[PDB]
Amino acid sequence: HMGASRLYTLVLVLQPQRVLLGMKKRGFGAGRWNGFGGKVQEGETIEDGARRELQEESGLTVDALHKVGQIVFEFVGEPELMDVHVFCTDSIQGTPVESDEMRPCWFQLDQIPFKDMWPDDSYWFPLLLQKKKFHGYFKFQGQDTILDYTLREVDTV
Ligand SMILES: COc1nc(N)nc2c1ncn2[C@H]1C[C@H](O)[C@@H](COP(=O)(O)O)O1
Repeated sequence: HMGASRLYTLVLVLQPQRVLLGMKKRGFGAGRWNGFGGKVQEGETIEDGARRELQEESGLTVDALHKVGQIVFEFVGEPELMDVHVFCTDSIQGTPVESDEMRPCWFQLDQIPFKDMWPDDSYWFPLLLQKKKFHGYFKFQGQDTILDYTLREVDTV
């Protein structure tokens, strides 16, 4: 996937029988449940950015984040690809609380609200839930339509 890309993070708190999602309240993807995350800033590592965004959006801190995936997004007409680094943790510190950006809620693993999530999630979530590492690519036309996609399992994220 050639071209300048912009680094983002996505963090899924995934425990044995539940997963934490945030309802995005403003900005990009508002009105959909997602993992926690954002742009990676100058002067922080990708993992530092993931932690930062988890704290900003949910108040939670974490001992260890694990790399579980990479998803590259093309938005038709937008020059930069989005290079999203996906992370998982089971253990968390604190109780999740609402932020300006996100309203947190736990979901049982058989009640994941896919119809109110970004449409790409239904493709790669099953791999996340199976503990399989993956590389994904999705080309979107606007916010609702996937024109192209690829998805595979990887041994190294
Ligand atoms: C298009 O399909 C997509 N599907 C999913 N599941 N997540 C996506 C996504 N596009 C972007 N993100 C994620 C990355 C970031 O966590 C956040 C954006 O950063 P903020 O604008 O909220 O600061 O949204």
